Amino acid sequence: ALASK
Amino acid sequence: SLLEFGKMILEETGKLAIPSYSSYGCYCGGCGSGTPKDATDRCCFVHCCCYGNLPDCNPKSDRYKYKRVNGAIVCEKGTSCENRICECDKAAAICFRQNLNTYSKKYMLYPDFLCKGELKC
Repeated sequence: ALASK
Repeated sequence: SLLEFGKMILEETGKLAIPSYSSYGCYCGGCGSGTPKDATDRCCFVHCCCYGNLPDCNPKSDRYKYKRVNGAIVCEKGTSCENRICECDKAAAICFRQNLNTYSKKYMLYPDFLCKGELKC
């Protein structure tokens, strides 16, 4: 998740 | 890029971008339309509006560098798009920090049909 929208 | 923004949010609020701010209210994540539900949601509305002033830039994928000067967020010199993107992200992070007190789990995974689409930036 962490790296996005 | 989303990488910098998500890190900025974590440092400021302690919450993770996803899933805390990825699908909150009507404007946090698939921001699109409706009337902002609360302060945090207004934070995203204005943030979405901030990216809107940069048509030829690419906020989601363009990376910028930034530092912390005693808790203070400082955008380092980069391209024009990078400087302006960082400024937009910086605002949202502060806005989020400013409305943590009224953040409501009641707004996580908020359904689409409940968004009364009409705020012009």
